[PDB]
Amino acid sequence: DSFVIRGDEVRQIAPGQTGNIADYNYKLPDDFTGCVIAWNSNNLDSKVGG
Amino acid sequence: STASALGKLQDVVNQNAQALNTLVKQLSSNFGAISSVLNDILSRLDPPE
Repeated sequence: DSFVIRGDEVRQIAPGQTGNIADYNYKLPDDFTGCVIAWNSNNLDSKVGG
Repeated sequence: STASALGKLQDVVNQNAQALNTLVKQLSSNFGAISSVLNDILSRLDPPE
């Protein structure tokens, strides 16, 4: 499951986490097994005009 | 007239009552947790901790 997220909320992708996206868009199970990968996308997913 | 002649049965009854009473009393103990009542710690903290 892949998407793009704001920088300050990267810590919210974890079991038992509360925030803006944690309980409104994407919530992981408490017993989730697997891995999470986060990397930068400034050079491609950012525009000078926004 | 004279009392205290039936010590064995009274002792048995007292032992049973005391054991039940202390078993009930053990509920209020903390055991190192935040509180001795489940509802308070449920409504005060989210599940993960």
